[PDB]
This record gives sequence, structure tokens and C-alpha cells, in this order.
Amino acid sequence: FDERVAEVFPDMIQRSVPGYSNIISMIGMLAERFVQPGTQVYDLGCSLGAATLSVRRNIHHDNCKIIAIDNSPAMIERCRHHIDAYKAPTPVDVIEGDIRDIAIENASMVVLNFTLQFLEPSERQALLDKIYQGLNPGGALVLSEKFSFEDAKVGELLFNMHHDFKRANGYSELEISQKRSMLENVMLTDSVETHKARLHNAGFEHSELWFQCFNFGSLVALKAE
Amino acid sequence: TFDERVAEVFPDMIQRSVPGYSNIISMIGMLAERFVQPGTQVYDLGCSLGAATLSVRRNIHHDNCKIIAIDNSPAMIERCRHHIDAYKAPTPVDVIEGDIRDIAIENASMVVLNFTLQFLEPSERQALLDKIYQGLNPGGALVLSEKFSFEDAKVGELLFNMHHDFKRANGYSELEISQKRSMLENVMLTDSVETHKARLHNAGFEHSELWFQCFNFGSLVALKAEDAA
Ligand SMILES: Nc1ncnc2c1ncn2[C@@H]1O[C@H](C[S@+](CC[C@H]([NH3+])C(=O)[O-])CC(=O)[O-])[C@@H](O)[C@H]1O
Ligand SMILES: Nc1ncnc2c1ncn2[C@@H]1O[C@H](C[S@+](CC[C@H]([NH3+])C(=O)[O-])CC(=O)[O-])[C@@H](O)[C@H]1O
Repeated sequence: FDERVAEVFPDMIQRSVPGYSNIISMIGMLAERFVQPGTQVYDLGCSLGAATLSVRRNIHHDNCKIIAIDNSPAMIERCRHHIDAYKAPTPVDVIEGDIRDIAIENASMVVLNFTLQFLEPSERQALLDKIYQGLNPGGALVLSEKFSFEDAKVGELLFNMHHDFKRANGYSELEISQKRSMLENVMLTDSVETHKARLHNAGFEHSELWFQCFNFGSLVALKAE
Repeated sequence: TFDERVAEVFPDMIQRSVPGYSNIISMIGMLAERFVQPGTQVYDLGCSLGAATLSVRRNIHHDNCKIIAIDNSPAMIERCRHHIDAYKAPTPVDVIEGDIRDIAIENASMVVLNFTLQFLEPSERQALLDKIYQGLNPGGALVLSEKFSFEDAKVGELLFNMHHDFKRANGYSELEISQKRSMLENVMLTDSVETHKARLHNAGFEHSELWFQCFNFGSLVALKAEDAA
């Protein structure tokens, strides 16, 4: 099963997460502006390195490193092989491990691309605090998540739109689909208001949504210079 | 002639300068599938060449609907009527040259303001949103897509820079019209998401939320209650 998820992951995420590919492209554009020479980037919950490779293709400074981490050995196996397929001047530390345990040092950029929802709600403040402290001045965090909505009528609409999206995209063709819809119904999501409040609570002077499509989106958080 | 020249290059100009525009058009069509009711009207306000109109129309599977597409640019209208006439569908379209500040909104299951409100003076915007709310049937939807400003200036600067990079990646400046249209864009006054939501609330919408965003451009959906008077 973890290998099966790892095998199909790109196609699964494409068919289930509206705007994913857009976010990944925007992550690259941000990297081009925010990765400073001699600094590092963290990809927290890296899966197969989709965000890592997007950053990496947009770093043209010397002496950087990306640190990519996932606690799934199936994802890590495959991410290390996938990253070895592409040539670039920035090396990557692919580390199998727990994001709640790893230190964040000298970071011009941090990426939580559909990863925070996997922690228990009560552990989410403490990861964000750490990322904040670990970011250099002027550094950026990207936080992409499935959102819940406090207005139940809007929530219903967006749930329906998401369902229509999955239908349009042949989501049910995937063998793994039944077990992934089971995960989504068991997952604990937060609202944008909740995400913003936690970011501010971590120390972030600036945060805003920079992407949304239906019930999925991404915030950018900026540490003052 | 600037009018005719914009209309001629419009699809490419919008594609190179509005991030998310095609995504929004697709979302509009999705929303139409669920929201357009038999025997009702849809309004496309500031229709340009009819892109939003055609997206809705392709997603209407019910009888006795009508779409009303309105713009006050003669060059946009002429081409929009021709563009609509080029595609077969059961739902008819009234293509009207006129001002959306003047037009009545009746029996509407859906109304679309896809990059149009920004072209009115700020002091005209509330009145138009009030009229839309009143003219929507209960359960109906407004789509409001805009270039936003940001109340946090550091975020605003960032998203301004990202928009710049987007236009550069897409060769926007290849277009002869780009210099003049960039300038005219910097003259129309944009509002924050907070302002948009406040306006929607004060027009009477019981529910509203951002449903799309990409950098400094995005889209709100606003719903009239099913039990509304
Ligand atoms: N505590 C944890 N520590 C480390 N990894 C974890 C933990 N909990 C979950 N994971 C890992 O977080 C990843 C989530 S996926 C990220 C997409 C990727 N970012 C992408 O941009 O393509 C999105 C999804 O599957 O919805 C999985 O690979 C888990 O192994
Ligand atoms: N007061 C007015 N009354 C009527 N029309 C107006 C008025 N003011 C401006 N317009 C018209 O509003 C349209 C704006 S475009 C709309 C895109 C379209 N919705 C699309 O989804 O492709 C976006 C852009 O030009 O950036 C133009 O066609 C104007 O002539």
C-alpha cells in the first residue's frame, strides 16, 4: 500500500487536488526571487520531490542546498531516485524522518505543500513556530492545504465543485481512489482564518492566500527583513 | 481604433496578462451546470467577446433559459455577436450594446462579473451589486472576478512582482497593445478582498467567499439564500 500510493502519486494528486500543478509552478517563481546564495530550502513532507524539483530548477545561485523530508520509506526511496534523474547545481538532502523532529536552519524558503493536515491539529502550532524561527529574515513559507469553511453553505458548494472536478478527471479510474476518499473523510482540515491565526501566532508579520481553487489553496507567509 | 485593436487581440491579451483566467472560465461553466435553473436568465455583465457567456451556455442542459450579454464597447459587441452565432446551442443569447449601470436584472439564476466591476467608478459599484442581489432569484449565484489590491503592502508588493514575472514569462510585451493597456490598467482603481466581501454583504448576499485566486487576481462567489424574499 505505501508503495502503491507512491507508484501512482502524481496521477492521484493531479486527479484529486484542484490547482496542484499551478501551485508547484508558483513555488518555482517564488524560489527564483527568494532563494539567497548560501542558504537552504526545506521541503517538508516531500513525497516524490515535486516541490523540491520546482525550487531546484529555479535556483541559479551558488552554494545552496534543498533539504527534503518525508517519514514514508516508500516515498523517500522513490524521491531519492527521482531527484537523481535530474541534473542541477543545487544538491538535495533527502532524509527519511519526522518533520516534527527536524531542525530548520538558515532557510530562505520553507514549503509545506499539502502536508500540515497530516499532523494532529494540536501539533500544528509548534511546527510553524519552528519554521518561523528557522527562517532567515526576508524568508518565505508556502502553506498549501485543503480548507474547511465556517459557512456551511459555501462549504457544501465547494465540496460539490471538488466532487465534480474528480468526476471530470476520471478519479474513480484509480484503484487507490476508494482508500483515498476514505482518508479525506477522516482528515482534520482547518479554515483559512485558522491557518492565518496560527501563522501570526508563529511570529509571521505577513501572510496571505496567494492561490485558491474551490476548497484547496495556498498561503504565503513572509518573515520581515 | 484602439477599441477595435483591443477586441481583435483580446483573447491573447487576457491570456498573457490575467493569471488564472482560463481556470476561472472553466469554473464558471462548472457553477452554471449546478446553478442555472430551467426557465431562467443568466447575465454576463461586461461580456467582451462572450467568453463567460459561451462557458455558461455549454453547461446549460435545461430548456427555456436565456443568456443576456452586455458590453458598452461597440467593437466588443460586434465581434461577440458574431462569436456567439458561430457555435450551435439551444439556449439563445441577447447580445446588447449598453451600460451595465442602466440594465435591469430580472429572473436571474446566475450573474457574472468576470473582470468588469473594476471598470466602474468605485462610487458606482455598490449600486450595481445591490441591483444584482435584488434581481437574482432565491438560490442564485454571482461570480465576481477582479484584480485585487492588498491591505498588507508587503504582500501587495510581492504579488505585484509575481504578476510582473508572469507577464514576462508569457511574452506580454510582444503585443503592440501592451504598453497602452498596461497604463489603462494602472488607472482603474482595484479593491481588496475585504472591500469586495463588505460590498457583497451590504448588497444583501447571505453567503460569499473567494473561490479562486492566483497571485493578485481572483474570484468571489456570492449566493442568495433559498428562503430569501
Ligand atoms: N509527520 C510527518 N513527517 C514527515 N512526512 C510526513 C508526516 N506526515 C505525513 N507526511 C508525508 O507528507 C506527504 C503528504 S503529500 C505531500 C505532497 C508533496 N509535498 C508535493 O508537493 O507533491 C500530499 C497528500 O498525500 O495529500 C506524504 O508523502 C507523507 O508521507
Ligand atoms: N459600464 C459598462 N457597461 C458595460 N460594459 C462595460 C462597462 N465598463 C466596461 N465595460 C466592458 O467590460 C469589459 C471588461 S473585460 C471583461 C472580460 C469578460 N467578462 C471575459 O470574461 O472574457 C476585462 C478587461 O478588459 O480587462 C470590456 O469588454 C469593457 O468594454
